[PDB]
Amino acid sequence: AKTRSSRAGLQFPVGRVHRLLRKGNYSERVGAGAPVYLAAVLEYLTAEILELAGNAARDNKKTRIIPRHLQLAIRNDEELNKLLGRVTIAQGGVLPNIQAVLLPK
Amino acid sequence: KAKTRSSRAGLQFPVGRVHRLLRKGNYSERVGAGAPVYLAAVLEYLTAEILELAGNAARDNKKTRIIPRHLQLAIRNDEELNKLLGRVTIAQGGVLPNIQAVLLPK
Amino acid sequence: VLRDNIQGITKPAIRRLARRGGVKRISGLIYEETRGVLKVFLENVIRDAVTYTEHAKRKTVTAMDVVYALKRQGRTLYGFGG
Amino acid sequence: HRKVLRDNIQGITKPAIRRLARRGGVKRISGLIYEETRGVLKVFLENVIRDAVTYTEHAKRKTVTAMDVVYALKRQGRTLYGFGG
Amino acid sequence: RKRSRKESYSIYVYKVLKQVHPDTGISSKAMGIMNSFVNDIFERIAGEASRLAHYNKRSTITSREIQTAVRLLLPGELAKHAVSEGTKAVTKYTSAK
Amino acid sequence: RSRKESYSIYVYKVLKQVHPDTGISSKAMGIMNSFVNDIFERIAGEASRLAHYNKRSTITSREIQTAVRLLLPGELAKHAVSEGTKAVTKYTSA
Amino acid sequence: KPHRYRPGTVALREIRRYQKSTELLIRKLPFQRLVREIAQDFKTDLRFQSSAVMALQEACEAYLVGLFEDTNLCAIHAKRVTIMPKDIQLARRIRGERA
Amino acid sequence: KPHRYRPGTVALREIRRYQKSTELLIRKLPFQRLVREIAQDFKTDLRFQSSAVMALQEACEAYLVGLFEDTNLCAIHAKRVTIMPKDIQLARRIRGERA
DNA sequence: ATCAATATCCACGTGCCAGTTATACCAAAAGTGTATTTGGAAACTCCTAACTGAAAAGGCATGTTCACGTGAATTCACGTGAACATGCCTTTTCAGTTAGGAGTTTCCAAATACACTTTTGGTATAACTGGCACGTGGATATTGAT
DNA sequence: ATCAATATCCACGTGCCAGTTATACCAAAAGTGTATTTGGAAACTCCTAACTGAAAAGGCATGTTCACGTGAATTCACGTGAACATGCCTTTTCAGTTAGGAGTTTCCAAATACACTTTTGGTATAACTGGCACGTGGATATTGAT
Ligand SMILES: [Mn+2]
Ligand SMILES: [Mn+2]
Ligand SMILES: [Mn+2]
Ligand SMILES: [Mn+2]
Repeated sequence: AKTRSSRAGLQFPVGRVHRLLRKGNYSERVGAGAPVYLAAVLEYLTAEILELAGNAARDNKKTRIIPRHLQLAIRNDEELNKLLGRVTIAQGGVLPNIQAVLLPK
Repeated sequence: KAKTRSSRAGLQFPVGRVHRLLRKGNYSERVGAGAPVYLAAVLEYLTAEILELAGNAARDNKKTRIIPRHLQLAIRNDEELNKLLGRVTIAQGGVLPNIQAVLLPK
Repeated sequence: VLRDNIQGITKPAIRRLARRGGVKRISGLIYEETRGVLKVFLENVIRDAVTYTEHAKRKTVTAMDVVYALKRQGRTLYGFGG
Repeated sequence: HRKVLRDNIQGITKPAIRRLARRGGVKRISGLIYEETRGVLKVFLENVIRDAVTYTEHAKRKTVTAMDVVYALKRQGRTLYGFGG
Repeated sequence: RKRSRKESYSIYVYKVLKQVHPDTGISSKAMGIMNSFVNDIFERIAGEASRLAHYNKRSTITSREIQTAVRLLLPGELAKHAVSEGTKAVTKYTSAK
Repeated sequence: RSRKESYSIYVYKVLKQVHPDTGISSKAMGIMNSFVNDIFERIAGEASRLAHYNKRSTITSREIQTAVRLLLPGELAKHAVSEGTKAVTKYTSA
Repeated sequence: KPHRYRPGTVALREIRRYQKSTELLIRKLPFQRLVREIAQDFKTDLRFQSSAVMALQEACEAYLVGLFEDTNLCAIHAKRVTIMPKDIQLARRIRGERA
Repeated sequence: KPHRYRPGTVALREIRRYQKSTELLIRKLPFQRLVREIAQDFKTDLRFQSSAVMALQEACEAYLVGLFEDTNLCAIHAKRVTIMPKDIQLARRIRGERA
């Protein structure tokens, strides 16, 4: 009696991802390798964002990740910024950027 | 006597085929009988709206046969059809004649 | 005092938005142009959200209706469910 | 058995780039434009072909089909009519 | 072996053309464009209907879903006439059975 | 008599796996909840069209992989395909 | 006697202040009344979740801020520092929203 | 004695000429080589339907003509009539391709 | 204004191929009719959270002074357009070779389908606390006038 | 350059709420175990169309010369946003009453699911012709030199 998530070495629920594949009308049949594979990719991507966001939280000397930290983690990583270029982060803010020609001296 | 559902609904587009592709496409588990009829009527109307504006463009060019250029002139000159097909490209379509005014001489 | 609702977006508020966008100098005619753009945007989104609300046979526009509406415009939004 | 292929972006000649700019309603063209245009065209072509070939691999095929190109363009947001559905 | 039947909308585009312009023909290229248009508009509407029924936990795509999809996807005046043509074909289909 | 699913449990577990001394606010937790659902939708959708284009009735792990290549930029694609194939091999042998 | 910063310094001060922060810049109540007026012209007697109004404020402010970024680029492209209505209209025509 | 049109007359003549037509402006054989080269250096031993190359050439020229239109707007916005690489870069930045 | 030089619009006349037509083949859908399953409209009732109201706080509007950025004007160097001579590389049309796409058949590993058992995730009340917003003084940095 | 006005961090301490924690149900999934169905991987062969090549022709590409008009550089005047102080009104922050979201449950019109019949759409070969591409000269419009 073991869940498929531990049998695959993941923290994300493989059984649920299998259920959402069936009830989402994506196709009539779902092999068991698909929810495991998809659950692995969702956990990996989640970890990559949480890592960079945590570093942003420490660099502002905070211990808890707020949306601002997630925004700084995404808009500063090139590939994450490409994946979510058409996404708006609530309570995210903008990256500090002043065009050089506006500066004095 | 058998009569097709397309004549039963007074349409020129195939209602039965539109029903099959709705099931075959995994858009939902069940499909009522109104959805294939309704959608078939919409596709036929939009087809008619484009062929009306295209044939006029073909006639203005002294041609008796529609070519993709006429379809391009039809879509790009009708605001609502142009908004519906903004991110679309017509093969062998061309562009509308447009010269920015500041480039003209004198 | 009577004034339109589009004027509730006050000139210091539009100025604050431009400052977050890195703008240094703002012409006067911008403030009316910005209000017009802000209205066109809100009109397109709410019309789609309301269309979702009617189809659910509801009378309360929900946060998911607006999220699905923004998602339809290509303006995806994270952090309000779904 | 085939000749090696290299530096084919130079086949996109300066007159051909000028014609595309004329149809775009451009009257005067700086000299530095033609290389910048080649750079843009190459990035575009790479992105659509990369996706087109990926569909071809998944189908276990050795022939890139026009449908693979259409799917490629569609998922880039460049929907194209006239080469199959 | 006989090659498979490659379906298209060539017949029905040609019918609708003869209704609208009875003395105008169409080239195979333009007919190819029209085939791409019908299939494109089909997948936008049917897809938007699929998401619509899913947001409301419904397992059926009814003509009510197709209509709300049309309201969301078509621009103003084109949506008005399209909803009209759709409703007429639906009620006429109902009364004839 | 109501139940709202989310991914907050597993996002928090993964958070503790990478930053054992870091918490996460509720707003930031809702953002991660949207990100998991969006990325699921894009992958599952692209996989669905892949199965359809080739007249297939099953979404297999091979489809999810091809969808990952098309959706994820370069290096993110390489590591995502790896972690995916790693978890599938481990699931099959066990 | 009165100390006055030269024109442009307070602005650059506001830029660093408002790019560092995250809060909403439009006031809630003017925005919420603007939403209900717009919603009324589509469907009468509508009620809104508090979260639904907030989701619209986050979405529209994010849209206008990103539009000022592209607007500012057009102004700098014309050897100016002042954003003008023709800058916004160029940025919206090239995005594809208008024309 | 010899007749010379002034600089710009034959340009505007061509603009009208090439906006009236629809045939492809890039050469067929150079374009097919370019496509095969790019495809080769991603995956080896690939064959192409003739239509597949035509589809790519259709989308490519369509993409560049559109990009030139937005480029032409950027130069006119800066009080010029000559398009320059910084125009193209501004067009692709606001579009979101270059960001 | 006059003028010639050049390109362009337009009707005419020409063969050829693409488009239209008609025949039959026909398997592949689509329609018909039966019995079967089930979703979701309809009552009903429960209960979040959306609206209404009244009272307190700091951000908005107005008006004044001026610094500087914008547009208009003028110059000049040179880079880009226009023309032509030169000839190469693409276009065109045909032919035959075979890779590989695509059809058909067989058949098994892997999917779904039920009933059944096990536990995990979500909710809720109650509890808990330390991380962060916020206030402060006081030291440094910046900015602008002399 | 020396200063003075103003903004800006920085280190420390403060209460408070949202975050973390834990406990208890428990229905809802998820897992298990069985019987059942089936898609699609594998053989094979058919045959479309992609690749290859030869050879001739002229439509364009290349590169040079040369002049002109555009872009960049520089000046300059004035008018419009920025800065700032002030006066105050709208926004912000809290309470208790029901609209409507959302749950539960019944049951009927409507959906799927089978088998069977019927015909519509697609392929094909033969057939057909007029629409359209191409080539031509000629009348007209435009352009640039004068
Ligand atoms: Mn190579
Ligand atoms: Mn072979
Ligand atoms: Mn000049
Ligand atoms: Mn038939």
